[PDB]
Amino acid sequence: LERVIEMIQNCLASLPDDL
Amino acid sequence: TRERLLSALEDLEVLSRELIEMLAISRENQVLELLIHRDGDFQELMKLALNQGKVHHEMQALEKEVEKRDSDIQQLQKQLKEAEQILATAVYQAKEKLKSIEKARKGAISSEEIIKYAHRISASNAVCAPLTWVPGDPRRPYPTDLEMRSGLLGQMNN
Repeated sequence: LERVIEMIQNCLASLPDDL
Repeated sequence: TRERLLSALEDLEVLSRELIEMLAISRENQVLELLIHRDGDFQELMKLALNQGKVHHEMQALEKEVEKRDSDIQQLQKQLKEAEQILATAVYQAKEKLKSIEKARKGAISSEEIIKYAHRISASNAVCAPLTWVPGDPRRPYPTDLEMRSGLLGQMNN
């Protein structure tokens, strides 16, 4: 479940990849 | 449509050349038609140039926007797919462990049944564990050779 937080970071990675 | 504009311009140029040749060989409606064709070709060329600039700008903008959106969507989809594969492997291992635990807990042996089997098996070598009883040893499930093959099952029950 903690790895889910890593996926949440991917959501942040979705914010940074949009520029 | 570059083809139509080029055709109109070429037709206007040909009409102008023919009118110039006629005027040079001489010393009306043809000149009027040539001038109308040239004016229409110029207007169409200006309109097509404006439309081409607009289309180039729109194409570049839409290409950049669609590329950014598609790259973001594909990256998010690949990340979500990898995360879902990891979570699915974890959930499959958890479901296997849960099924094993259920089969371990819900399934048990009866004490009275084992006691009766021990009390009725202590006569012959039927279900008793010998000392040198490994997998494939002389211990068998039948009580005896003559008591089972030639006993009541083979003689009385055939």
